[PDB]
Amino acid sequence: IPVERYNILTNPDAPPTQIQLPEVVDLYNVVTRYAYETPPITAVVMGVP
Amino acid sequence: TTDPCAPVKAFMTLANMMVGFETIPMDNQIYTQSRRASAFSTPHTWPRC
Repeated sequence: IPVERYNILTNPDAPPTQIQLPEVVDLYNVVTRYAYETPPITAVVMGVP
Repeated sequence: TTDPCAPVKAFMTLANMMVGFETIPMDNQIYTQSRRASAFSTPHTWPRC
């Protein structure tokens, strides 16, 4: 199993956000995940008068 | 009514009716004297004049 991919799991000294982009693709990293919403502008700013 | 800003609405209703005949100074250049008195519902919208 390629240890050079799984850097975050096989190296205890590695920080969690640590990638090497040209050489390998690492197959396992931290990824962020959002929960933003995109409502319509006519529903977020009103202009009721 | 028990809203925290009744007198600013009481003033700006007459100012809205009065625009074109009497004027008042302001703080910025974004807003105009014919801004509706519904919109003055939070104390950061009180006029310095």
